Amino acid sequence: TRGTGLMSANNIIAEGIEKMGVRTFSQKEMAFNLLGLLTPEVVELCQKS
Amino acid sequence: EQGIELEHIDSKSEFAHRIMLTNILRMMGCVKKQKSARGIETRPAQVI
Amino acid sequence: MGMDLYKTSKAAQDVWNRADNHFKDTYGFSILDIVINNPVNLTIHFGGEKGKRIRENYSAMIFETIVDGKLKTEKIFKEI
Repeated sequence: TRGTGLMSANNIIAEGIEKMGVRTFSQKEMAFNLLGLLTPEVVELCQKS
Repeated sequence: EQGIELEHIDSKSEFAHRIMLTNILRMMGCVKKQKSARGIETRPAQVI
Repeated sequence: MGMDLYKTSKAAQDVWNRADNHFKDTYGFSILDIVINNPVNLTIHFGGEKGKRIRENYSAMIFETIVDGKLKTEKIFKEI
């Protein structure tokens, strides 16, 4: 991800990596993920294993 | 913590290890103790 | 009510327990935390396996009703 104070130093090669057939998320994009990880579907998937 | 290689490992890291690990544990080992008592065992806590 | 006694007669705690313990395991509520402190609202969690067992225990029941002679298979809990 990009803009956070963990990789922002590395922010300037993202464009370079995507060429290898990869995606780099905005934090708002990586936001969509773990929120979609609360979904009432999963929530069982963990309440089982 | 950046630029820290091995021989440069000291407190500031020994402090972090404890931020993430040895306190999240003690964190999670500190809600159950608040559930086990009240008997909550159908509304558990999903962890991320 | 009685909880003064539930501390005293083994024969009575042997009852209140056997009852609550069964509820908790079937519907998810002990009265020994009801009688002592009458709350205004009680929320039920349907957690993992036990939670499902119990939410169906709640939905496995029916308000049959004499209409048209129909033993009207009618839901007890509908928000469930």
